[PDB]
Amino acid sequence: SSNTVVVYHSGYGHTHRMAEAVAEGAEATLHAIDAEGNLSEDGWAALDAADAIIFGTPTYMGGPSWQFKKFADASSKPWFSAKWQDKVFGGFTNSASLNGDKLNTLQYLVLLAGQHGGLWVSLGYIAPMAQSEMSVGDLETARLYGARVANVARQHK
Amino acid sequence: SSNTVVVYHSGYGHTHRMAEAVAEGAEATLHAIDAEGNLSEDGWAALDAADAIIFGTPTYMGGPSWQFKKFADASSKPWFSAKWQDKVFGGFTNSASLNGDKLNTLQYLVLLAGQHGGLWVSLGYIAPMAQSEMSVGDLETARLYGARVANVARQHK
Amino acid sequence: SSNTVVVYHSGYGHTHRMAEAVAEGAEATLHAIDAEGNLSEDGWAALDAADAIIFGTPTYMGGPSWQFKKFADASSKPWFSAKWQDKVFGGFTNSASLNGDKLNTLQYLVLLAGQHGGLWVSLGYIAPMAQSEMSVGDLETARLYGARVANVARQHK
Amino acid sequence: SSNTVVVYHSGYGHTHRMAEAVAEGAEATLHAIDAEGNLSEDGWAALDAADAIIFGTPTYMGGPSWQFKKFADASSKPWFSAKWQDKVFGGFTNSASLNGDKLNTLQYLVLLAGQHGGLWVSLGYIAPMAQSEMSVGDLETARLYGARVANVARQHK
Repeated sequence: SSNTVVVYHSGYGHTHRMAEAVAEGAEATLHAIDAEGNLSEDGWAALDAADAIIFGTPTYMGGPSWQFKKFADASSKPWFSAKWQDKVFGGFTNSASLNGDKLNTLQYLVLLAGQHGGLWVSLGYIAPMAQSEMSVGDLETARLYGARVANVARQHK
Repeated sequence: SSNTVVVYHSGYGHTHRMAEAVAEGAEATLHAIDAEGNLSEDGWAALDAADAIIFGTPTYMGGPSWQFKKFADASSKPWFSAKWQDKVFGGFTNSASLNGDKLNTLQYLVLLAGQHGGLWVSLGYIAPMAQSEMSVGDLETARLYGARVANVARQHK
Repeated sequence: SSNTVVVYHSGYGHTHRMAEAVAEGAEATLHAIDAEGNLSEDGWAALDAADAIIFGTPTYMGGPSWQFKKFADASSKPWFSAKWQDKVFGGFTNSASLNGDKLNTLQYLVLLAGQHGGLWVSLGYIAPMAQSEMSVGDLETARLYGARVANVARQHK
Repeated sequence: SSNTVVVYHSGYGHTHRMAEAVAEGAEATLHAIDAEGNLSEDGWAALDAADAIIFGTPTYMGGPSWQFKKFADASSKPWFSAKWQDKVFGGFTNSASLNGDKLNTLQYLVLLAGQHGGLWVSLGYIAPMAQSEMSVGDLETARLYGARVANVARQHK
């Protein structure tokens, strides 16, 4: 039965709450990219051992936080050895404004998953996005999503 | 064992060759959106009965052909009844120029799959894109991709 | 003093109201892509004679309506002769749901303008998007935008 | 007569050569985001005093380098006071592979410009992209682009 990892950055702690919600649904372990865009070696090992990787980031100035992208750039290492090929991926984001820009962040997360040769799990539209504490409605859709990713990861392990 | 459908539009017949290649890899049936953006009732029934749906379209003026989008718009019908929820999706495109714009077409295809609540299969980056007859290199990567989608569709049926 | 054209498709008539609003701000003439994705020869002549072209379309299944894209595809003709090079462009969209997808439609409109070698006028974020009659708040931001495009088109004629 | 600033990040120095080329065409000053995503106070002052801002970044793992995005995120400061409203913007990118992903980087640069309420100058498609020293063909198209941005910035000052 599946091992899902939620790897996320929070600037301000709203994407932290959404990650807890997704972790709860997927019964995932949580790994935090720090304020400097760094993940511990425990995080990276967990990602290489996961059946599913769910990416979390704020949308800031129209895209994923620089801290998330620094982590994405550093996944060039697992990418060159195809360590994450065929894993199940999902994502989430949350900002203070328009789902406008949030779709851009989600679309990057899909590209990052594709670059790694993974399978992308859509919301059961592309992935959860949310307004910025946070409404229970958003936390609930987030939690359902995490359960939906774990589910695919089980079927597809 | 899985039923994959390749549903595609070709303006000029280069995306037709790429579809045959993907169909060969997935051992799929082929269904053509006509020059007016119409799919037969046989096509639509096949899509509702498929384990995997692979979308094919030219990239023209920076996006999917109008004929493909007319078909996408008409999939609002299966979308309202969630007929394609949890199906496995992939895509492909081909134009006469820059993979520039082709990524935009592929990204639409991912959105269309997400809108339907499907799972997206990346190239084993997001999906095959090709230059515009067509090189064997592109046809081969296309065929491998179709085999890779069928494979996921089998595991995940 | 500048000639702005608003060229738009409305499925259902909500993007028609938004176009009237943008036309009012820019003091533009209005040209409608019909239900079949066709523009009159009067429309096409007006576009070739405009200092500014503002594109209007619904967001449907995650992108511009097929009728808008059919028109975009047909602008391949003015594109091959570079008829619209250096013109000032803007856009707008409106749907029944998430500004999620609406950003995708706006981003296509930017690509279409770029393909034509035009200059893109942002909202004074990328262009107006709106919920779907329609709120006065949205109509007002739309009208301000049309005045802002005409303004650039005057400066930059 | 116009003041254009080229503000760029280079990982590896290929986007540095492209920036020199754009600077040459626009007769711009050059300002480098360092390896840590930091711009000097001289850079930021230059950006606030520019008639045109041209953004330069590598495409890495499917998007702008983390160092570029850290700079973009830090432009939240000029953004809150609308310091860059109505400025003329352009962009460029260069990677070792598919113009696939490069369009995504360019599209972010357009969003960043829009967020700031600027005008976007397309290649006279959206902006220059290039393969990765670098071919003279790419450097030349880049230089022409920088001249084309300065030109708009003069007209539109």
